[PDB]
Amino acid sequence: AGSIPGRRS
Amino acid sequence: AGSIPGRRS
Amino acid sequence: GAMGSMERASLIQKAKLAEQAERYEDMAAFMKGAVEKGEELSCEERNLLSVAYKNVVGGQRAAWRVLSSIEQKSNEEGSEEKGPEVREYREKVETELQGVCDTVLGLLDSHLIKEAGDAESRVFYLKMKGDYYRYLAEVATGDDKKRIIDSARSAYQEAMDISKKEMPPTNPIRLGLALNFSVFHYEIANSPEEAISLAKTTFDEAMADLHTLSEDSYKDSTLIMQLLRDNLTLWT
Amino acid sequence: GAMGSMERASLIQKAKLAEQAERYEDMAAFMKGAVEKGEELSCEERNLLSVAYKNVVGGQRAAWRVLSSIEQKSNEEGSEEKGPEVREYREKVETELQGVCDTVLGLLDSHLIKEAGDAESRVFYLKMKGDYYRYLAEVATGDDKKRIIDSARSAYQEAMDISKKEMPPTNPIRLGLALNFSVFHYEIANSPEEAISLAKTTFDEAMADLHTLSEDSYKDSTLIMQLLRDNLTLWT
Ligand SMILES: *Cc1ccc(-n2cncn2)cc1
Ligand SMILES: *Cc1ccc(-n2cncn2)cc1
Ligand SMILES: [Cl-]
Ligand SMILES: [Cl-]
Repeated sequence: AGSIPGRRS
Repeated sequence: AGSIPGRRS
Repeated sequence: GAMGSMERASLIQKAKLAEQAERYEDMAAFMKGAVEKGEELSCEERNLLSVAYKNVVGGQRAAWRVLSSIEQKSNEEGSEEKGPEVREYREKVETELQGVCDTVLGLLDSHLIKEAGDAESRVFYLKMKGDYYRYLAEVATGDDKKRIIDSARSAYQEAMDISKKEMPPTNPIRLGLALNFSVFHYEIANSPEEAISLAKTTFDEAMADLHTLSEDSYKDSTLIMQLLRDNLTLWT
Repeated sequence: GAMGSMERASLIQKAKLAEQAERYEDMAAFMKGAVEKGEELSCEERNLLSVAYKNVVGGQRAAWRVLSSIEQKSNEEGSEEKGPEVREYREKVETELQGVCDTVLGLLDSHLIKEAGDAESRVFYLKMKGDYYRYLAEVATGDDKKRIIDSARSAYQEAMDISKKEMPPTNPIRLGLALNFSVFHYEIANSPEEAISLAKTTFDEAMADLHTLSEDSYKDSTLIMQLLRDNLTLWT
C-alpha cells in the first residue's frame, strides 16, 4: 500500500 | 570512466 | 540551533541545493533552521520542509523494516542464537527514527500549526502531523501505542474536516491527505473497509470535478488519483 | 571512539546488518571501531571496511560534483549573482568528504598497512590508500594538489609492484588495482595514453591466464576485465 511518495519537490 | 564500483560486498 | 547564524533566505537556497545534491539530512537541517526563524512558510517552503524530512525518515523506515524482518526470523523455531546484536541495532535505528519524528512534530507544534490560518497551510501541516505520528505508530509496541495511533487519527481527521469544507475535491493536498489517511486506516488502524471506502469516495468525487481544471491542474490531480487507484487495486 | 565498548565480533556483525539496511555511515563507523581494536582484518573484514567507506565517500563525491557544476555555471558570463551560498555549501560538502578520506587514510596508516604482510592484504590496503588520495585529488586546488597526486601515484605504484610479483594476472584485487590506477592516469594525472596502455596490457595478460581458473574464479575475473574493456571503449 502506497502513501504519497513526496520525496521530490 | 569507471573505477571499481565496490559498493556491494 | 546550528543554523541560528545563517540568513533565512540562505537556508532556503541551500535546502534547494541539498535536494539537487540528494543530501536530504542537510536539506532537513536547513529547513529546520528556516522554520526556527519564526516566520510562516510559503507554499514552496512547506514543500521543501516536507520533502526533506520524508526522505530522511523514508530511509530510516526502510532500514527499520529490513532489521525488523531479520530480527523476527532470528526469533523463530529452529533459529540459531546470534546474540543481542540484531535487536540492539534495530533499536538504534528505531530510536533515531523516533527522534526525527519528534523533531518534525515539535516544529509543527512550535509553532507552525498555530500560526497556519489558510486552508492550504493548515491542512498541509495537519497532514504532516498525522504522517509523523503514523511513522511513530509503525514502530510502537508499548503503553502508548494506542495513544500514538489516536494522535495520528486526530490530526488526519481535523485535516480532513477542513479540506472537505475549504478545498475542491481535486485539490492535490486534499487528495494526498485522503490517500495517506486511507493508508493509515489500512495499515495502522486495522480498518481496511474504511480505507477502501475513503479511497473510492475520494477518487469518484475527484473524477467528477476534473472538468473544472486546466491542463496542468488536471495532470496534478490525476497523478494522485492514480495512486488511490493503485491502492484500491491492491486492496480489492 | 564511540565503539570502544562494543565487542569486535559484534561490530563486524552489525556492519553486515548495516550493509543489508543500506546504512553505510553506520557500517563505516562499525568497521572503524573494528579496525581500532588493533587486530588485523580478514579478507571478508577488509571487504566490509572498503564497501562501507566507498559508499559513504561515493555519496559525497556525487554531491560535490552536482554542487561544483552549479558553482561553475554561476561563475560564467551572463550569470546572475546568487551570493556566497553555492560556494559555501560546496565547501561544506568538500570539507566533509576530505574528513572521511583523512579518516580512512589514518586507519591505513595506524596501523593496517604496516601490519599487512601477505600480498592479498598489503595490495588491498595500498590500493585503498591510492583510491582515497585520488578522491582528495579530485577536489584539490591549492599548494598541495601536486603532493596529493604524487601520494596517490606512490601508493598505487607500490601496490602494482607487489601484485605483479606476487599475484596471477587474473587475481581480482590485481585487476581492480590496475583498473583504478588506469582511472587515476586518465582522470587525475592527465596521462590518457598511460591509462589506455595499462588497461590494455592488464586485460590481455588476464585473458591469457583465464584457462587456469575454475568456473567461479573465471566469473570473478571476467567481470572486472569487462570494466577494463568498458573504459577502453570510452577512451578509444
Ligand atoms: C501530501 C502531498 C499531496 C500532494 C502532493 N503533490 C505531488 N504532486 C503534486 N502534488 C505532494 C504531497
Ligand atoms: C578493488 C576491488 C577489486 C576487485 C573487487 N571484486 C569485485 N568482485 C570480485 N572482486 C572488488 C574491489
Ligand atoms: Cl547498535
Ligand atoms: Cl553551508
